[PDB]
Amino acid sequence: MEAAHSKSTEECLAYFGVSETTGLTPDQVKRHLEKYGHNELPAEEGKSLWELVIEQFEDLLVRILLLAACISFVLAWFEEGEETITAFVEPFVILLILIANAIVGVWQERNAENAIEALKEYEPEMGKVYRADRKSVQRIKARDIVPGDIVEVAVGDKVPADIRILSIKSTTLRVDQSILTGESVSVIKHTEPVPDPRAVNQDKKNMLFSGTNIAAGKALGIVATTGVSTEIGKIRDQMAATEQDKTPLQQKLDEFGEQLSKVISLICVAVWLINIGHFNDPVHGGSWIRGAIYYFKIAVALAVAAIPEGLPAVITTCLALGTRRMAKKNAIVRSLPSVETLGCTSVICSDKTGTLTTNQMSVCKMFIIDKVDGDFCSLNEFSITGSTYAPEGEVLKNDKPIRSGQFDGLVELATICALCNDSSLDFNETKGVYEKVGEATETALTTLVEKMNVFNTEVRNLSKVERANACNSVIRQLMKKEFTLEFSRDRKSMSVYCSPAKSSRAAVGNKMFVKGAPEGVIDRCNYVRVGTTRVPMTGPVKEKILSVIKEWGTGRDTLRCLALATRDTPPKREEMVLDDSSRFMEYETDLTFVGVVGMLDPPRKEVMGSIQLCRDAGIRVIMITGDNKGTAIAICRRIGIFGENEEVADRAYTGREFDDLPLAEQREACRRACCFARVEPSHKSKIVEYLQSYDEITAMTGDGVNDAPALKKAEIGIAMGSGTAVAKTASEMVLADDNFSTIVAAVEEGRAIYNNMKQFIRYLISSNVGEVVCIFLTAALGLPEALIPVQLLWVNLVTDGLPATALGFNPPDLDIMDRPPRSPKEPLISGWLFFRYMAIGGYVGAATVGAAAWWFMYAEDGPGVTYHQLTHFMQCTEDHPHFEGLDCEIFEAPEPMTMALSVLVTIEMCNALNSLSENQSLMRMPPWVNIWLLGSICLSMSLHFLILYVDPLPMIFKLKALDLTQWLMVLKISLPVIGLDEILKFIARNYLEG
Ligand SMILES: C/C=C(/C)C(=O)O[C@H]1C(C)=C2[C@H]([C@@H]1OC(=O)CCCCCCC)[C@@](C)(OC(C)=O)C[C@H](OC(=O)CCC)[C@@]1(O)[C@H]2OC(=O)[C@@]1(C)O
Ligand SMILES: Nc1ncnc2c1ncn2[C@@H]1O[C@H](COP(=O)(O)OP(=O)(O)O)[C@@H](O)[C@H]1O
Ligand SMILES: [Mg+2]
Ligand SMILES: [Mg+2]
Ligand code: NA
Repeated sequence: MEAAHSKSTEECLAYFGVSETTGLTPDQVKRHLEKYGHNELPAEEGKSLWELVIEQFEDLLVRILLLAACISFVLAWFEEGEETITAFVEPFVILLILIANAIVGVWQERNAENAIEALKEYEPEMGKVYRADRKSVQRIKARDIVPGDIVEVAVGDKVPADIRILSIKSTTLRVDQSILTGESVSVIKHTEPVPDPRAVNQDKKNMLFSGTNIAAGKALGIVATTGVSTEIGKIRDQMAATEQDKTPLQQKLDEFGEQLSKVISLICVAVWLINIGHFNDPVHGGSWIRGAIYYFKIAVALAVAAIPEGLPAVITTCLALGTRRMAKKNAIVRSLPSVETLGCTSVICSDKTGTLTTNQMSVCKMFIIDKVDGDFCSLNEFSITGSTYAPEGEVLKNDKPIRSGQFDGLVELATICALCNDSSLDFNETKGVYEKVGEATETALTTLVEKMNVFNTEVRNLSKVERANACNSVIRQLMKKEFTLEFSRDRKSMSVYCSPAKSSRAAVGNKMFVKGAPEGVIDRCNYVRVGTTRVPMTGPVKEKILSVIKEWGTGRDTLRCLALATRDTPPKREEMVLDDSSRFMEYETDLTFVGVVGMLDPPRKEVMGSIQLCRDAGIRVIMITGDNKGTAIAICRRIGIFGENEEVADRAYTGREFDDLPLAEQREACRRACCFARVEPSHKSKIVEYLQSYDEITAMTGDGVNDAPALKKAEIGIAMGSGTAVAKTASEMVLADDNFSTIVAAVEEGRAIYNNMKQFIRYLISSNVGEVVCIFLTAALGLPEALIPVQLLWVNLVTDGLPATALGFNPPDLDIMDRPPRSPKEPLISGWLFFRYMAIGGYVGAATVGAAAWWFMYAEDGPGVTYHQLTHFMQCTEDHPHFEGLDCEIFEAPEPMTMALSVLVTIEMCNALNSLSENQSLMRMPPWVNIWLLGSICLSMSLHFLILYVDPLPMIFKLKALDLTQWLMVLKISLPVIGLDEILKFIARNYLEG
């Protein structure tokens, strides 16, 4: 049944053809249970083992290495019996890495808390219904409830389904709907219809929602919807956002593999075209059946050369290091690839209650009468400090401490607040903090009484647990509450009838203490207290009282105001019909006005500053709350989102106002407006979606289950440490200390981490460019293998792996947080940097091939044809007497390759220092800036010589020690790489853009 809230009780009963006195018959239940299903939220799954594994091998790059490793495995078996003992090294090293980087990928995904599981914790196991079977209520399984049955809820129950209220048995029904609105203030329900078909949850005061709980009262209703069709069901469906979207950096890495997989094949085509005269001459060695082993050889070397095999490892290591750094700042990260994204954040959406605020009602202002003289009426106003339920804070007057006890009026004020109260304070020794017991707006009064300590009761020695209600207990020892005239909607006030508990206060006699909506209470007052005296209520006194109350309730204050009063001469206990609330207004007449208290859910201390720091970094902050527009806007001004007098006509909307706008306007409002109130959970995700529609990196901060959808939809969901489990499980980060400042620190961390990643990524990929150039030269020029896949993997995994990791340790800039968010589509390298790295690559591709060709010609260890006939080295065994005159196994010597590898390694160790800064010379920024980089290079060279000396290695790597003359050659062709890059920088740092 849709729109049950807009229908009358009769119509809802008629809709299901059920009687409120009997309920559904077993046949109806069976029927409805077949049509509507069971009243439960469906669990989730899909993490199929034979699926999450296939995903690890879904990347275009990992597939190329998968194929390559296989092709390399076939060439290992179909290998000569020369030394096929260590030929499968390469095929296994690759397969090892793949299954390694793949098994880890399943680890981060298998280990994931389900937000749905946490949400289902709000679904009660049992429910109470009235069926045709019995006349007495039946306590059955909540999941067995169905649309149409008559349900009963009472204090403490967790609402079992979305229900249309039929009849309230208590004076009022109090409901805590915080899971849908984020507010803990209990809402007063009624049974009248709510006309508006587009009404929001907070407007549906005649409905009870599944997952919510009853704070007080008892009522009967009819189930309208169950399962996924409920409000918490909408939250659940939204949480089912399985479609995983990749971050900007991840997107940049995917396009890289795209073009890479193209260039690879493109080069493979070039090679198959450069060798035109291959099968043109009578060749018998190159079998058409078995001869393509030449291409399946280079095809492998090419892939291994282009793919930065070690990149995915250095990224995770860098992110892991960053994650620990943030945890140090009380920022627990649940998603590693989030650290980077947070730094790209341009818009931070934020919940208010419990996130921006403490979610702890606090009385911050109060007043009593000061003087009365005809038309003149002055007041004694005080402010109160503290933003929590803890009895910590002072009462000030003119920003100066005072003793509440000194003012008689305050003594009565406190007495009313202590007695006309149904809540209390409790110290949670486990969590080490004071918590409320009962309603928030009532506990604020309790807490208030503890701060005022009107009787100057000694509380220093007392402990936490004892301090919690020390002053309130003092007043209860003086005046006893005999009974309560519970609050009722028709009167909007409540009172307690009390009498002295000691003959020492006999003069007070019977008194009724009243509190409530100001207007009604004040109208029922005929007197006003002035100290311990009392004078009549006059027009001037009344207007003075109301005028101040009006200011407190709608300006920079916008406080929730309560008027406090006491009937000095109440009726006889026997003249009061206590079971008929409709009589209570009359008993609360002829009152004496005592004072007013003003309270609010206060912003956290570090929020205002945090907002400003965000703004400096070009980061906008938008409030999205389930609370009302008025207080939402007031808080925006308090924390700086809006200026003190800024016009907010079109910069603030309620959920209903927002939906009223056309889809087009809705989209733009999200860019201009900074405040959305009276919102439903779907509104928050909707606005986040709109922001993202403009390709903005948006974050969401929240604490309630009503923030879940939005926390999920956002690129970075940030949850409060003291928030709900649902919010935490749906977020990428958790602020363990609920300190908003941590968000700014996390953003900075994210920008600093990215700048370094942007470096070692360029360093690594730059290296792969040279490696591919080499393979291309030593293939087109028909020269002998200068480098083999086994050699390349070691370079891209260890040799450069360490230096890359060390680059992630570069010191961050100073103006990092003083600059605007970087565009998400910003390319890691293009323009001048493209050409700049286009050259460095060409160089490396020549320094390696040349270092190999050098040994085969001008070296003093194996001279060759100084006429480049080294190209036809292949035709040495076929026609030896041609132009040889030496062993043919010379074109496989370890000397030439070792020469090339030492050039590559040395060039990279030097190109690492070139990576310490983009456009800054190593002189303007010395290498010793990053002690880790230096220590990194040393660990690399040592591991390099390790492969040239430890006998069991040179064999598998096909390498061989070098002379002091050999090495000199390397340092002569590598070292100049620093000069080249140092020059390219100048070309831009002093011309292009510098
Ligand atoms: C790994 C090694 C190589 C040689 C490779 O093919 O990388 C190219 C490539 C795919 C791109 C290029 C490389 O292009 C060339 O070097 C041109 C062809 C020369 C080959 C001649 C044969 C000897 C990157 C690497 O390098 C240079 C030096 O220009 C820069 C950049 O990459 C990035 O922004 C990095 C993203 C992680 C990309 O143009 C990128 O394509 C894109 O879509 C981008 C936007 O990504
Ligand atoms: N326990 C209480 N005792 C005295 N007054 C109360 C109590 N609870 C609420 N009130 C008052 O009655 C008002 C509640 O009106 P109501 O129609 O239920 O909802 P709303 O807050 O949306 O106006 C409050 O603004 C408050 O001043
Ligand atoms: Mg109301
Ligand atoms: Mg909240
Ligand atoms: Na998210």
